[PDB]
Amino acid sequence: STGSATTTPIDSLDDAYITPVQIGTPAQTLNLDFDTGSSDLWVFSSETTASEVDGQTIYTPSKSTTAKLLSGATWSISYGDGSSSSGDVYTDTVSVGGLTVTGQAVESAKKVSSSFTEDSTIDGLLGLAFSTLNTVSPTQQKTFFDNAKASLDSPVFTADLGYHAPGTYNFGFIDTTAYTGSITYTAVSTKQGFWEWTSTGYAVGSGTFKSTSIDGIADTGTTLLYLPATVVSAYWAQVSGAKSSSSVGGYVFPCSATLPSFTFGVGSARIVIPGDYIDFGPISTGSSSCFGGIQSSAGIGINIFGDVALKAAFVVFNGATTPTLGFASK
Repeated sequence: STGSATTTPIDSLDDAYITPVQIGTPAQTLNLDFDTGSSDLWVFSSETTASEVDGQTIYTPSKSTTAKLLSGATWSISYGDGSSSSGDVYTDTVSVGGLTVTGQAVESAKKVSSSFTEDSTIDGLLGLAFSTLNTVSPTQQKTFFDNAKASLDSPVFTADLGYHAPGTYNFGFIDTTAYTGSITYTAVSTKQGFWEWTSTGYAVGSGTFKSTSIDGIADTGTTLLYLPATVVSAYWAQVSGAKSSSSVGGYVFPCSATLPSFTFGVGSARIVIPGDYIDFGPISTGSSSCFGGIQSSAGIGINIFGDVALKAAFVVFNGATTPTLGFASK
């Protein structure tokens, strides 16, 4: 089997992408944030505290003839950005782009943190990291991909995120028309539960490529590119007037600037992020200070190849017995 679904930016900055997901019978379609940096499929629901729902579409398990309470199971997650959610668990039928999994754990939120409530466009998350990170207790649950894997034509999914435009998540096949050149594959460590890999270096604009190992994770659920402070300083030094602002929370730059590209290495291959992808617009409405899309990871503990990086590539998440990642230009 295969599946193919379009993923759409939630706003004009590409802050996140939403993909429609059918849950239950009859289907309830919710728009979920596919997140290769986490491993829970959780949704706003009829159980979510009413004051914490503000415009999201909810899953109502009592209206699904295939829903079953997973008795005793609870979940609670905290994300790298400080947001969180928790609740109980149902199993139900879940379909993405025509690919159906029966008995998928659907984690129903009883509580969500304010950042989720305040984002009316995201009805939940669909985690695509390794199932070892799933938070369901006392019986850890598998991700949608883990459950689908055996049925898929090939045990892979691909992320093809758009710049200011829709893109595609495919399951079970690699669309050879969706990229240019060849796909370069690179080793993955699953020791932390992430799609963790080592980039071979970087370049700023037309500058020389610096060969250096940068361990990080491929994370579709993170907006920006978070890299070591040395790398980030080298990038922003090429933008007149750019500076790190402690009050804003990262590097800002004059909105009148033209940003240089940023290249990262995948083996001997190179992925070029155009400068425009690194512009996240005014820090507040009407400001002439703009927020940068490349930021320091120094306070995170891990480097994160988020959407800024991934949207410059066609990315293969190869879930074979020994997982690997593939990157192609497009």
